[PDB]
Amino acid sequence: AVNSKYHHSCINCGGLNTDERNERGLPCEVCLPEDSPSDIYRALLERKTLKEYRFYHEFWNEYEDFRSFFKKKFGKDLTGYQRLWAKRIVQGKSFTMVAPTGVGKTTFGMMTALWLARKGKKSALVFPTVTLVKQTLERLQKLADEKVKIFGFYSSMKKEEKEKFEKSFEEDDYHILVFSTQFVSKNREKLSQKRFDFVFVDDVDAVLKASRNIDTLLMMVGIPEEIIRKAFSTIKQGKIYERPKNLKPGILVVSSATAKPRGIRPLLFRDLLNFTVGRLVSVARNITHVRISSRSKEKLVELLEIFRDGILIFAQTEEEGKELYEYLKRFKFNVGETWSEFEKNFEDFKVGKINILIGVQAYYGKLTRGVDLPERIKYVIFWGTPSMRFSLEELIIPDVYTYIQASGRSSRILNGVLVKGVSVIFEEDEEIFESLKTRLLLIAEEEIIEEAEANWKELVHEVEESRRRSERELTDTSRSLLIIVESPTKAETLSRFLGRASSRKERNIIVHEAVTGEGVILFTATRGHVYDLVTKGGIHGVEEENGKFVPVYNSLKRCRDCGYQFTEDRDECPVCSSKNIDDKTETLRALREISLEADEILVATDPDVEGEKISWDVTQYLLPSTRSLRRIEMHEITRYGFKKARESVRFVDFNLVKAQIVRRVQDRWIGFELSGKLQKRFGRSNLSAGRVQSTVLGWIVEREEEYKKSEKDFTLLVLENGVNLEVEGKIADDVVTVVELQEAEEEKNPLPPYTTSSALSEISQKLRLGVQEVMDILQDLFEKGFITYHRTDSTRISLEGQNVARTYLRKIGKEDIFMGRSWSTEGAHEAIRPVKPIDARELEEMIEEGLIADLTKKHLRVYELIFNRFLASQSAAVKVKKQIVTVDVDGKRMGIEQIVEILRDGWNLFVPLTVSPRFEHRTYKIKEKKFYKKHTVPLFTQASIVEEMKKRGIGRPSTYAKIVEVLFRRGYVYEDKYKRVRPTRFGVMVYSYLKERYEKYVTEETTRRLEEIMDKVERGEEDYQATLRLLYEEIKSLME
Ligand SMILES: [Cl-]
Ligand SMILES: [Zn+2]
Ligand SMILES: [Zn+2]
Ligand SMILES: [Zn+2]
Repeated sequence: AVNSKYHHSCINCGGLNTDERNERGLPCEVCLPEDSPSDIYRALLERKTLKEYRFYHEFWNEYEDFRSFFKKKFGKDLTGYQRLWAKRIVQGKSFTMVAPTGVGKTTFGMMTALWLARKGKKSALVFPTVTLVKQTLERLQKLADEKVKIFGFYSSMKKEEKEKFEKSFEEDDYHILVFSTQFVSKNREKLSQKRFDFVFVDDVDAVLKASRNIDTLLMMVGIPEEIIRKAFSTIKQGKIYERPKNLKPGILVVSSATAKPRGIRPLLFRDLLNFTVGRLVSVARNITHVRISSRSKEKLVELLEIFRDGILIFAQTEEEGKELYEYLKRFKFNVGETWSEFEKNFEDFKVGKINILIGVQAYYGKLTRGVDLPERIKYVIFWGTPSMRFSLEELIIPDVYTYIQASGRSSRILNGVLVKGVSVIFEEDEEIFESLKTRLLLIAEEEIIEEAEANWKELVHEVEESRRRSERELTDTSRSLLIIVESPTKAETLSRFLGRASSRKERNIIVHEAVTGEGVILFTATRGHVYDLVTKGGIHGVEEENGKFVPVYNSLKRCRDCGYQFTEDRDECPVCSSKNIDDKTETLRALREISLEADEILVATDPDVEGEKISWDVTQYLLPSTRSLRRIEMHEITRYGFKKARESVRFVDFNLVKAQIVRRVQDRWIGFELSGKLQKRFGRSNLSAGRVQSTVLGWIVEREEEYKKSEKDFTLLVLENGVNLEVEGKIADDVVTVVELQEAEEEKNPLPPYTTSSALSEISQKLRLGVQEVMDILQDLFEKGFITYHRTDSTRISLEGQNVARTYLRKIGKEDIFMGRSWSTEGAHEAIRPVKPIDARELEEMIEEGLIADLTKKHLRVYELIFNRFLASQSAAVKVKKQIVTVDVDGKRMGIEQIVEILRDGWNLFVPLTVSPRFEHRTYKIKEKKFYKKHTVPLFTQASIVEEMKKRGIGRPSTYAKIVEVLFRRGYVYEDKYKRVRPTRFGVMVYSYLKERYEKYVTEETTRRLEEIMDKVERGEEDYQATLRLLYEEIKSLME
């Protein structure tokens, strides 16, 4: 622990508790002074301080009682899915059962109703078919005790049985009612006035047919009509409804959704019960993609003699399908078609009378999408790449989405085992194949291998082994995993490759649920930081106890209207008085309640110092609720990044946390003290936000004097059939004589890949953009899974990055110029590089075509520079011929070096290498003399300041862009026509006051030394408390 305090972290009183006790899982000193109690609940009870821990105590008791009852009557323990479902039942929550198909769904809801019946609560079970009503009734009465009241309603009942159901209904003398969806459709008003405690529906599509059916269920769980009218008016208006907290609804559970609720009516569940009817887009796929370079039927015949059984063939058009169906019928293949007798032929394929089925590639074709039997469909073959027609031209592009659907029919989660499938493409067109490969890489991150690198025997052995493992009864391994990030955009990228099935609205945040082979995966976004230092108390929010400093933190509040952020516990914004506050206290409370339901929790913030501090704040808060907390750092937001991050799962690195604390303290103490001294002088407030800001302003102010001092003389000479020459001073002669000419060969190496500083400088200069916007574009590209982590100080490139470079060069047929370079061996992160072998031109094509739609042209250009920078670093050295020409101008000898030829290509393909006209050993005439003055020391630009900051050891990748932009926001600097930064009159006299009284606390030497100290703290090489002592004495000198 880092010995800090948080203002709402106590799990029992909701008040202030220290860092250490939360880590140990204990309440604050006020609630329970004992460090090591036998039981926290009993100790709180004895001291008569038991306020909120009673809820968790009853929650675990209720869940354990539920699970105990399940094992007693079912005989088995709760699976991972049913473990999460049970933890929500005892909490009174309503949800959608997000899981693969199986008998575990109906059995759980049947067991849940029995458990509620044992508590005296009444339940209702709805089934699509009257047959399912009878079977579940049979399962109930076999297991239910004789005391339990179970009644049913279907069409073929006894006359006495129908009357005994109704009579038990009107007298309210029942515990479980088991009727079909037809009963709900025909008895809306009869159920509309009764309030049940649990409703289980097996088919959601029977209810989606009528909006009245949705309202009937909401009436059944105890929602007033006055609430429905306001909610329906809000959603039809396009907004989100807020519930009355005093409402006590029932429990609604949905089993499986075919996910076709086009109407707005299902969205009423999201606003009225905080759960989403799931559009189960399952991304759990394991498919090998192989391309065969021709459409030779002989190879197809040979391939089918290997695959033998369970084969689908997709033709582009019906005529091609008819030809293939006839061709394989003349040959002795058991084949069937789908375009005429779809129903009969597919059933023959299911049972085994047909080995091969032929269809047509439609985006939502019945064979392409409307079939689901992976246990039989093992191999999918495409007789041509599926394609679409894009815009009004005849331009033909691959239909990647149709390919993903058709190939996906061979792989899904079946009986808890994710089966393996094979997709084979017969494509003669190389360019169409290349277009599909990158499209599949962007969406599915799945490669396509060539024919010569595929072992058919091993692949089919893998296919049959996986299915034979799925068909036998499996031992459950499912776990419920929680993923916590801080950025909403990162969560959206996660939902694209994990697959958003359902979504829950938990107080201030939204939690999405997805199906994976390991079980259920939950993920949510924090929307920024959770804690920050309090403004008042002690030394500007830092207390002192036992000679050590304790930082005090409180939850962040962000006003949604004006955006002002503050830490004080206030109902309204202190600047604009609005009450539309993004309150992180509710975010923390939501995470604590989620931590109860999940088996495992992983914090996945950014992999830097700022992200690590956020991770510890969340983990220490969530520790009193669950002990299953760990940390993962993702360097790319992709499937590969998530897998690699989980493989390096670890605990919280406290050295990173302490580095953040000392960095924030330095800005707080130095800034507040300088702001106060500047407050009295120049009137305004918050004029200084750290030591680094003052130092950089000093560079800009003093640059004006030395820029003017450095004015030397130059003369522009344009020579006939030659380049322009800049010579010093006034040149009188009109003839330039070449006296020496040497021509040489060299191998020019490329520039290293981008770091945060180098990317900020080069991109800002070339795109005429400020360094703050470039940083934001870098952040978006990383958060959307296009580049590696953008806050980096290293040029290190891993073998995987080199592997990406080789893959692209192999694609473009220029594999020969590949040259793997690891660059630096030092560095926490890699350099800024693309994560997939896609260049900006292909990205722009898929943006113009709409495969992706949230990248602006500024994002494209920034990505283009990064991609070219990285591949230049991975390309072979360029061979060039140059010349060293010595010329005499006015008796002055001047040597010029210029590249004249490019003998061998290399990284010059990605970064252009300028050549110059060849020089001869003769005299040259001057056409024009452009006389002008240029200063030896040029002024500052935004790119140059960042470049100057790193070379001087000032600033960090997390601060470079921030430091520059703060000067503009304070009005200390401006930009002229040529985008040079220039100090304002206010900025000069602000720096003038500091440089004349407080140079010791502002000077560059102090800034660099403190930065190196804090970097040593980050590595754990210097003491955390000692560093704070040094900061205290420095500010205490000027405090008076
Ligand atoms: Cl065969
Ligand atoms: Zn307490
Ligand atoms: Zn053969
Ligand atoms: Zn406000």
